[PDB]
Amino acid sequence: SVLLITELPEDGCTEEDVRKLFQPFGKVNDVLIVPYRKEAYLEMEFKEAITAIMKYIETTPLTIKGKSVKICVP
Repeated sequence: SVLLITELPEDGCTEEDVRKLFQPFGKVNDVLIVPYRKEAYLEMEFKEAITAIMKYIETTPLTIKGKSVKICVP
């Protein structure tokens, strides 16, 4: 349901940023951003987009502003 991405760009993280990157995978409702730790929390609508994100990362890392970020599960 909920994903965590860490190691965000030191300058260039918005709630809209994270949405744009992950929208092609599913319906994103709530996105929560805390810049103090350079991380954010996306709340995915269905559990199937989660397996879709994860199976994609085993070959190509997701990149925002050119920096690849690290995705973490509960």
